[PDB]
Amino acid sequence: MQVNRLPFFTNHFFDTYLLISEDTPVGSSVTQLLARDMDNDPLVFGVSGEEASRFFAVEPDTGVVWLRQPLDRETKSEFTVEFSVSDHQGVITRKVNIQVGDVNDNAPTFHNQPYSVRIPENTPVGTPIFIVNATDPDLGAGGSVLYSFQPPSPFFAIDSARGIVTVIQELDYEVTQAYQLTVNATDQDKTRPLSTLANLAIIITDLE
Amino acid sequence: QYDDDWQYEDCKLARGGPPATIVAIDEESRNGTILVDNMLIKGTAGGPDPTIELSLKDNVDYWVLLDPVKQMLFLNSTGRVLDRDPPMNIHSIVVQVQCVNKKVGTVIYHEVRIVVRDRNDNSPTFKHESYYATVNELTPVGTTIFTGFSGDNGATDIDDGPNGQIEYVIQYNPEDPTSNDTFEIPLMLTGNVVLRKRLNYEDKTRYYVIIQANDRAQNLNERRTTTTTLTVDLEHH
Ligand SMILES: [Ca+2]
Ligand SMILES: [Ca+2]
Ligand SMILES: [Ca+2]
Ligand SMILES: [Ca+2]
Ligand SMILES: [Ca+2]
Ligand SMILES: [Ca+2]
Ligand SMILES: [Ca+2]
Repeated sequence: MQVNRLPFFTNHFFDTYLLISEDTPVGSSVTQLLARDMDNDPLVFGVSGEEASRFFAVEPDTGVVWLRQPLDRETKSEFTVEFSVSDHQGVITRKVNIQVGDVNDNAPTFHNQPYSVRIPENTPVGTPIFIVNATDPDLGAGGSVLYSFQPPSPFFAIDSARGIVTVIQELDYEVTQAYQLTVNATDQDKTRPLSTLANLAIIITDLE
Repeated sequence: QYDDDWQYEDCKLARGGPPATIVAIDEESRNGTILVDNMLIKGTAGGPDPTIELSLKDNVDYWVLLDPVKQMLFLNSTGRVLDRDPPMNIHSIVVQVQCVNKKVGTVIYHEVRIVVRDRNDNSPTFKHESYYATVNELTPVGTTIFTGFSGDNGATDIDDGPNGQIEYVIQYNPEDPTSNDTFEIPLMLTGNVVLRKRLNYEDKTRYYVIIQANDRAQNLNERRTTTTTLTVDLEHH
């Protein structure tokens, strides 16, 4: 008689991908689906799939897509999400690749704590005596750790890339028996660096 | 004081925007396709006095080639193809561009994520080489007489999304002109055939219905088609 023409999505992202930042708050509109039906039938938008349906809600008439629970780039970096549009005689579906975008939302975490090391007072200047280690799961500059002492010490230095502690001035057991240094591990995010503190105990032992 | 901080600058992104570099290409793209124009990493591999070292990590199956000096990434697919469809199933490639700052020894990994887009590079395929139905001559108009494309027994297509979903439409048959008039497919997505005109065993006992499956590619002239024949035999009574 007069056969139905099915609707089709028109969003550009179906041809490429959709980028959503991991800091996007629950409740935020993340996009708006767009469809054309030549009959101009009233259209109904939806999301399909168990995984997809818990992350995204879809307003049926307008097609706005909301985030229902928080994304986390550290847990899952991308999804393939299947959307649908239907005209009451038929449902069509199209997948979109969703790339989760990272923000620096993690400070470094130290490993092998507690840090404590015994050294003799005659340890030469330049001797590597200990290695500190922290890791940070954020991408790029936000996951590259730098080490420092806060404040810097006259008796010990720490290699900022490698976390190797060396002795930089002659030790005197009589003047000072133990040191309590604060190691800082920061990432290098440009606008929002994050950092963590850890203690380093250096106990001096005597020869005489 | 942070006086000598300028030396920590090399290996950081020169561009703004988020840390991952994301790009897309079509499947089956040719060897040497430029994946990334320019990584835009501060500093300088090569030249008279290089300030950084660039290399690729987690480059599984060596799909990516780096030019450290120009900071370009290329597709490496000589003697093979980048197939998104089964049985290769390559939907995305993730590699790390490692940048080691020479002066200070810091290491920053710049993640590259490549989204591989599906092309309609496969045609539909009928499970069987031909199809059949028997119908009683007293079968009334409007009855469904064939159902055999149900449940992946008809045409399927290994491509993704609409490139992989099928529409069946009856063709005119020059060797059996009335067959496309006696039978219709009202719902092209199912491919069920219904009787449109009264039958008569005394006048004609066999119809050769030609049915063409096409896939549903966005661009009508990218669509692909396959043809099969449904032979309908009348039974008596
Ligand atoms: Ca319609
Ligand atoms: Ca996170
Ligand atoms: Ca993060
Ligand atoms: Ca971080
Ligand atoms: Ca392919
Ligand atoms: Ca394909
Ligand atoms: Ca196809």
